Amino acid sequence: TRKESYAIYVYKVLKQVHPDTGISSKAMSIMNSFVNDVFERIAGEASRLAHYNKRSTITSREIQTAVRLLLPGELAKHAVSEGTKAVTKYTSAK
Amino acid sequence: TRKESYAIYVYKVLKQVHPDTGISSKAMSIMNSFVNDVFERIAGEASRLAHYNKRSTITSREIQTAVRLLLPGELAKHAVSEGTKAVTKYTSAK
Amino acid sequence: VLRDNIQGITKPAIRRLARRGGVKRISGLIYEETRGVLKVFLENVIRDAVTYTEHAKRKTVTAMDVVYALKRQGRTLYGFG
Amino acid sequence: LRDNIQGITKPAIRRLARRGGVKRISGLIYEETRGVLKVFLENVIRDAVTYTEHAKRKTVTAMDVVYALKRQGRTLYGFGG
Amino acid sequence: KALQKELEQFAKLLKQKRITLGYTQADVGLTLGVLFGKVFSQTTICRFEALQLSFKNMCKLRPLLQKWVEEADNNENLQEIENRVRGNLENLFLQCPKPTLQQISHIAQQLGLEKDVVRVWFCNRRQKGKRS
Amino acid sequence: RAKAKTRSSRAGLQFPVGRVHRLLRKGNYAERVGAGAPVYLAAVLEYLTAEILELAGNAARDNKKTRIIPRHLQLAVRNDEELNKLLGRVTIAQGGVLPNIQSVLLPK
Amino acid sequence: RAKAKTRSSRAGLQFPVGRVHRLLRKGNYAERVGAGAPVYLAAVLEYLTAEILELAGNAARDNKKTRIIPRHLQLAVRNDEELNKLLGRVTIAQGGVLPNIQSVLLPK
Amino acid sequence: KSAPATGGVKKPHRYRPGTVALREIRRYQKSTELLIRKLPFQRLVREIAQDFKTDLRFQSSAVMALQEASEAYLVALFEDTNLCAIHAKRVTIMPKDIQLARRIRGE
Amino acid sequence: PHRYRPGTVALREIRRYQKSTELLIRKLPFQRLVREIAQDFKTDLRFQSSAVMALQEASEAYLVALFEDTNLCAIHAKRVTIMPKDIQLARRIRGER
DNA sequence: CATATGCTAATGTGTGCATGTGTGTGACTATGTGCGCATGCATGTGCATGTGTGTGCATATACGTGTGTGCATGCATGTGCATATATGTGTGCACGTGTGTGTGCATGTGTGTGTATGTGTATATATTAACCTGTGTGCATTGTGTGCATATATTAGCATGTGTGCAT
DNA sequence: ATGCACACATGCTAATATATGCACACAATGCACACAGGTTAATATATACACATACACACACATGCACACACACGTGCACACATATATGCACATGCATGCACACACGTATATGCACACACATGCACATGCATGCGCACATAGTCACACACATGCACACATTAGCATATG
Repeated sequence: TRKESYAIYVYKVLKQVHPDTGISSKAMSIMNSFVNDVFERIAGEASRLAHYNKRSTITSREIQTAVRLLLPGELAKHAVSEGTKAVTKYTSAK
Repeated sequence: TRKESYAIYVYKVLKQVHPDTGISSKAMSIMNSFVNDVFERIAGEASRLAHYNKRSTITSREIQTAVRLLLPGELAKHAVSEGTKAVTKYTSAK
Repeated sequence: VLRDNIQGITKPAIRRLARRGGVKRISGLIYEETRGVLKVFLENVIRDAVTYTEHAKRKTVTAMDVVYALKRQGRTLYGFG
Repeated sequence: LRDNIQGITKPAIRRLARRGGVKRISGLIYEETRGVLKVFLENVIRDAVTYTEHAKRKTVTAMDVVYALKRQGRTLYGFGG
Repeated sequence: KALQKELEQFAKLLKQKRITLGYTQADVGLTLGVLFGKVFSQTTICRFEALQLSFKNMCKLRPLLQKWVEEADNNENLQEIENRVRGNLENLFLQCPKPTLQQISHIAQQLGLEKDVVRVWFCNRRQKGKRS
Repeated sequence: RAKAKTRSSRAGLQFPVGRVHRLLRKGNYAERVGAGAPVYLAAVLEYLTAEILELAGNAARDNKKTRIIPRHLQLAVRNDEELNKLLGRVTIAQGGVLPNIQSVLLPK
Repeated sequence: RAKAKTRSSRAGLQFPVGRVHRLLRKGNYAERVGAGAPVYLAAVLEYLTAEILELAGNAARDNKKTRIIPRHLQLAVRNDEELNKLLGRVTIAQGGVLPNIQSVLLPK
Repeated sequence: KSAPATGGVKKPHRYRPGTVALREIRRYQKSTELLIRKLPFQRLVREIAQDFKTDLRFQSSAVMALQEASEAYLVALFEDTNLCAIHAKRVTIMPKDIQLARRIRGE
Repeated sequence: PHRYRPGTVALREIRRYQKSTELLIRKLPFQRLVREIAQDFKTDLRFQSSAVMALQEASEAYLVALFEDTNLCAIHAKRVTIMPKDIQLARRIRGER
């Protein structure tokens, strides 16, 4: 059947940052592993944050707090900025 | 309000193993923390096991495999024996 | 609160901690080094605990915030909830 | 399959030490390294086989090994997880 | 400088203590030997008390005598308890001023003298002949 | 109807089977929870509690104490190989350390 | 209906917002997921991917390569302090190590 | 001059270096109480926290948990540091011992 | 006959193997070892080739990191040759004991 | 017998030459690097397609806001005394040096085992479809667990004896 | 072997932290009931294993030796120990605020379900970049030969101190 992965999105990002640079299949697998790992870490932290506060929904606030908990200083600041900007643009465009 | 803990059940277990031995409040708090920690570890491992195998139910099989993964050898064997015995008695009585 | 409270971790206290660790002889440069290490450790835990406190929209750091921060760092602590 | 630990030869252990930046190696290193690798492989393979049993399979997959490594705090990238 | 007069004063007082303690100069050398190990001959003590020795030697023997006079005052009882060879060697000179060790051994065996004694005497013969 | 009896008594356990089931259901672990899973988990938790409590009671008796304190729990955990492995990254408050002096530091 | 616009294009993102939302829903994290949570998470994942890919592309360009291989990802991660902290317990397959010889081992 | 010999011998005698250290090792490995004074540690915690949020409050049990964790961390680090010092055929722990222990631990 | 002094080609190999990324253990003996170890847990066990490759990658990464820590322990003791006690110390500090 | 002399064995201080050792500066030798040319497979582009996501209402409910309450935190005040600190001393530990040995490195050689290719078979993994049993939902019943008070046994604080180990 | 300092053992009081009890309320249980996830039987295919072959490179073994390490020794200074003084921690109260929690209402929002399309994935070539190989440049390593330094020994240059005999 169909095995979903992040390969096409990673390729789009790579073309955004390095239009003339390709990527090998093993490197693509490593990038897919990295995306899944970071997703699992952030989602687990946000789930625990919702549980600690007796909340049943995971919102962008929980994601922001999980990102701050899991990421080192400058990475956390820049990731929080990107997430906030994306959420603002999304709600501005419904 | 009411705060739930394992203190009374830990006390019953203590009275069975050591009928004439008490426990301090700090030691009871530590026992509560230990029970919660082991519960969270086992339940998280069982949840991951269910997700890996494309299942939506946590069954006693997932719990048994999580116990085998998380507990060291002899502890794991005795815990598996206790859990199997309890499930067998529960099914035979209901 | 105050300023420069790392000196409050005195040389005798560091010596007692080293004795509990089974250390027989301590060089004079250890204490300062120890202080730095402690500060780093605390800076990593408190920063996380406050983050938890900030998420709950509280102004008081609770024992549970510290416990969650310690668990987040792989240093789970029993006896405080 | 009997006594396959000696298949981890002296030159292979020396190459592994060179990648680790080691310049000089005592003659007793090789047996200790074989024991260390044997223990590591026991732990990982035991967890991977447990994952294989839970799936009711008879083939150890790459995902079983990846999950076993992740459970031990040794996350590996590049094999589907 | 004034070390000369300080040595002289010390030596006069040393003579006074030696005469007061009833010790002969040979006995002084014996005491120095049994308390330090470097026994000195009574000629050295004579030349000291008369201030005949050289300045470097003067300073060199100052400390030993200082220690002896500062220590012996406590208890005394336990502390108390050839020409033909010359002529032959001169005959051996006037022909070979600096003989080899091979000849030196023969000379030593001939006149019954120790090898080191003959060697040092040969060196001093050369020395006094090179004076002039 | 019939006189209600807890699932803990049905399973012959002291730990609360119903509470474990509720904690599994509301803990966001899976969409569904089987009937035998809370029983198995409660039995395992009770067994581990019993092991640690019996070792800690032995440690308290060795100290002529009738009440278990955090020191006894720490001694029981650290003196047991498998329990020490299970709680390797765990700090027990007011537990102290095992008495251990390296032989090189002992007097000659 | 109007023309169907993907939520990723609405949020200005390359990573799939809908897939992230579905994975959050079926991942057993909470019984409800907010509308902005998958958007925030997808944006964060895209940012981290972009950082790593930019560093790895620079590493590949340094080695006169047009294609990123695991070695370039390893060099990018380990040479960046923050990424190295984030991935400190992660092994990258076929990544090798960083060239490092202790100065005491060098000839004098 | 005067006379040699002379006493001056510092009669006062004491315990040998390391005997009291071993006694303190046994004493503090037997006990469980906190080895850092509570008030200075609380002041240090508040001063460190003031850099993250202004006008923070602390539960007493929060500071107690912080102190328990900090002392456990430091004692374990000192055990590792002692192992490193003994490895170098010494009995005195030095800052390089702490640095090596923290490097190996992954800190 | 030319002879390099001790430690020269050792440093050459350090540079060579820190420049490369290929597996350093032979694949077939490692596969035999993996199957031999897995026999003690099950009989008639089959392995995906990618599973054995993942095991080898993890094993070599673990051993290389251990050798780095062991080298640090050896240098700490003012030596340049790693010894079994260095490995034991590194594993004890790491908590792998 | 004990001092003063003349005199010369004996040692002691200094050059220094000559020899031996260690060092330093640049030919052979080996090895890693950098183009240059040719190949293969592996990456990237282009299509069917079917599955998952977007759209649209309709419903439920979780959470955010607002009010009121009581705990509990921070601050100030006061206390004795246990602890920290600065000082002086001496010891034994760390470090530096020197050395001898044997262990480990560099190298050469013969081989046998790993590697890559190729094949085929069976075993097992994955997929599909019917079904049925176990689990979620909802609601009434109520029995268990928790919070708030008592009552007490255990633990903590001293005072003398008791070995117990250290150090001269 | 004896003296001294320290941790422990028996014993007695005192309190505070634990064990037990009673009331209420909330979550566990019991009972239908619906439904979908999981089970099971059959089947199609993927792929792992087992064998077979040739080849060549890496491994194993033996050799020669260099330098790293373990041991020994000397030393100086850094740190342990003891002491006298003073600081500030611990305790203990008491007060006021402020903030964390409870509770309730009511809406914004997440879910649910059905449909429709377009996005992502499997499959298919196409080509071009990474790899492989032979040549040549190109960096570094290691004697080599020499040069400089340092020892020592040893020769030779001064001082030194004891003998035989002279005084006395």
